[PDB]
Amino acid sequence: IKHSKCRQEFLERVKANAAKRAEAKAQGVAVQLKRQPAQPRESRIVSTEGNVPQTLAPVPY
Amino acid sequence: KSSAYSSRFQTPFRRRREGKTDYYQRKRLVTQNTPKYRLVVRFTNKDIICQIISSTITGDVVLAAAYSHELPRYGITHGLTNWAAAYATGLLIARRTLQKLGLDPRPFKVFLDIGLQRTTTGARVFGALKGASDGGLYVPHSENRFPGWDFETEEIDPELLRSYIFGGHVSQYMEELADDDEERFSELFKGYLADDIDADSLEDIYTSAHEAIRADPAFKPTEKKFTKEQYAAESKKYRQTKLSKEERAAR
Amino acid sequence: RDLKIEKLVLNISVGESGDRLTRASKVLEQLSGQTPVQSKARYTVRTFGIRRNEKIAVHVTVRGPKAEEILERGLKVKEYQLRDRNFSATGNFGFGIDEHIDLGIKYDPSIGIFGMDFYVVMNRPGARVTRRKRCKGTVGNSHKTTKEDTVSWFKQKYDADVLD
Amino acid sequence: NHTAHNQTRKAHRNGIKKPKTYKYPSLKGVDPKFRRNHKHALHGTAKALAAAKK
Amino acid sequence: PRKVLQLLRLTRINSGTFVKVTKATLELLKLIEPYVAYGYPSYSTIRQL
RNA sequence: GGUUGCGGCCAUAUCUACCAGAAAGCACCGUUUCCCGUCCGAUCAACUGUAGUUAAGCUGGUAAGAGCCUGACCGAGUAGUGUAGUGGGUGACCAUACGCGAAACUCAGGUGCUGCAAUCU
RNA sequence: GAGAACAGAAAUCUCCAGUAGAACAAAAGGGUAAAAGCCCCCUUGAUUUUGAUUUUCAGUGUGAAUACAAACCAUGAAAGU
RNA sequence: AAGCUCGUAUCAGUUUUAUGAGGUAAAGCGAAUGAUUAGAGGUUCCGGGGUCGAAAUGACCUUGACCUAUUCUCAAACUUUAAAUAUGUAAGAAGUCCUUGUUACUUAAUUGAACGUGGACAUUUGAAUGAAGAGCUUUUAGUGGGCCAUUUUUGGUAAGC
Repeated sequence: IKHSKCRQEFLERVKANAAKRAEAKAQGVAVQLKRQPAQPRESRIVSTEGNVPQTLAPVPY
Repeated sequence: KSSAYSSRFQTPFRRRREGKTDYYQRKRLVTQNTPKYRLVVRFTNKDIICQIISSTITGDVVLAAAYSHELPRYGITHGLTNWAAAYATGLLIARRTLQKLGLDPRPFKVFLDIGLQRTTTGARVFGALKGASDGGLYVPHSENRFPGWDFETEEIDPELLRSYIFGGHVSQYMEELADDDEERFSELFKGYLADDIDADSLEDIYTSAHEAIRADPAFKPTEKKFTKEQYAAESKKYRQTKLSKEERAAR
Repeated sequence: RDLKIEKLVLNISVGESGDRLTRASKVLEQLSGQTPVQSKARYTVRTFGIRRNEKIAVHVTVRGPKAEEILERGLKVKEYQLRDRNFSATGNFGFGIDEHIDLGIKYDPSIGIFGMDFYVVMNRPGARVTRRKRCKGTVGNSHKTTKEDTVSWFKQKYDADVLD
Repeated sequence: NHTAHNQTRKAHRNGIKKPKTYKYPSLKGVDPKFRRNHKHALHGTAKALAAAKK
Repeated sequence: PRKVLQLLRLTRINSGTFVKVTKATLELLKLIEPYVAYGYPSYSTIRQL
């Protein structure tokens, strides 16, 4: 009475995993084919030469 | 009509709003992983369209097509909308779709699609059915709506049904206008008088025509006129353009 | 885009069923040349002596050139004068005549006297676009007739003025 | 009269296990026209793997 | 919260485990917030534990 | 690129108003012997593409139109809510900590896309 | 809404607008516009054999229902039902 | 309780990613529906009913058949849109691909379907975290009068209701 996406989407991830093991078999390199959750993000130098930061001064009322 | 009225109601389907397709009938035909083939026969003014159409969610696929305007290649040049040329087109697709499958392996079977034409006995629609069933397709049918079926008894006349295949109701009607009221006979049938085709020879023309159809159904295309791109240029002369906002803002 | 008469509808409304329904049914048959059709009542009002589905009244429809004789012979009873309104916004007109012997008949003491309603519908060519089954459509405003266009047409032929 | 108190804590003592989804599910309830063909389909391919490949 | 406190092996009171920070484990700490006290440890405390 | 046959998604495709459409194609229109169906050849049937037409149909363009559909540091991190305290208040209910997060509205932009077969200055 | 002898608040006929404001044996809520409404045409599948499944449930009964298989049929040009 | 077949089995009162389902809170009423309290007159525009009657030109009665030209205000049994919390499913070895065997089903067609032979794919083999082993069977005791709290609530003015 219905049809469901998630399994057909799971099938496409198996197809992409098929190609990655084929390429790494050609040129010797790790596959790293497992998925990972989101990581804590890295360090970055941020310089605001365009825009000096401004005070907010929580006045309103 | 009020504003809340037009906000409320949903439209029908586009192919339902335009009155062409009956969606109650289509659901029975399409839904019968094997492609399911269907004989679509339509009758407009001056034309016969007979197509074998499968089904796909992309929307449709046509296997073969026969048209009325290909009949002058086969020797029928006059009276293209009548019952007998509809029989000749029904023969025509049956030889055509069979050669490309190489069957000319139980039978090949097709289902008849009418459209919206009302089923009356003696209709021109089922002449396309009778042609395909004589041609070699498995088109399932019964002898109800063929011409020559008595409403009183459960019998058929094969002599009258042979006659309508070979232009019987036309060439007999040439005989009633020849002896009576030439002024009617001068107006109609004027292509017959210029080609000097008398009435008895009309049965000879259809008989040679079915021999011509079974000879070469391989459908050479018409050559064409100028190109696609030459034809695309003249069509751009008539069609207008859209208007931009800044052209419409100052307006 | 000419202004041809589509059909002529001849109607008679009788309160009772019996001989009087069947006698007037013979009148419209011999006049129009066609066997008429009868209509049954929808519901009961009891002020009129009727019940549901009683075949209360007859009518008959005529098309073509045979209808134009019946109009031209009928409208002479009205002496080439309509009244002022008589016209739809759509474009059509009707007029009711008493005393069917005015258009002449053998006297028929068995059949007797009946009052026939007339009604005319007007359309231009191209009206098959509505009435057909495949690819049904609506007629545009420039081809929809008018109340105006019936006034111009009827004043021209049959030589009448409308009135008032 | 009726209350569903303590009824969740009773069922979650032995847990809620799955019906463990065997290989080769039972063909009772599968369409009998398919079952009648699939009887003969396994019969030929056991004969064909007996004499030919050995 | 009681299932999550077992999955991080925090059985009894005043027990402690290291937890790798991902998007997945951060939501596990988000459920058990009224019961745990956590922070980012230095090289000194891990050596002493 | 324009039409035709069969469609998919089913208003960005509807609705109302005017305006245009060379070509081919659809359409209106011509007739009533046969098949057939009516009160009525108007629908439906057959016959002719011959006598006539773009007036409609349909196709396209426009309207500070109605509607619809996408966008928004728009409404608004507001409403509402999960969890927490020996927090406040006589209560009604309200603050704070860790979380999730709307809607109408407002404004901007849009007005069918497309699959197969065929035919066309 | 606009028109038609008697004819009017309501008879019959005509046309335009008309997303369901009607009708579907009955309570209420769902469902339905070339139909599941309305009017006609032919009919008995409201049949035979007994299994499988869903609802209340101990996954026992009873009632009600769903999808097939083997027979014979009804309708339709046909797919089907 | 007695144990049995085995010993990383694949499971979990949990999250994440990828998709499903829902129609309460809030929003909406110049986007349909929508009560309520009270009702003034309409003798063939009804007749639902009651007693009567040697009949049907038949009386006597009652709820009234009818709202006839009224307004404004909402809702647990009104809706276009629609959070939170809870909820279904998937994250692979029984899986993926290549080659062609079986059949009395299916197709115009060895085309499909279903199950396979032979070959390839290896420990990051297909998210996180945990696992005082996992799987399974027999057999039997007691119990089948429950109460309290926070939050969401129905009846009751309000109850240690």
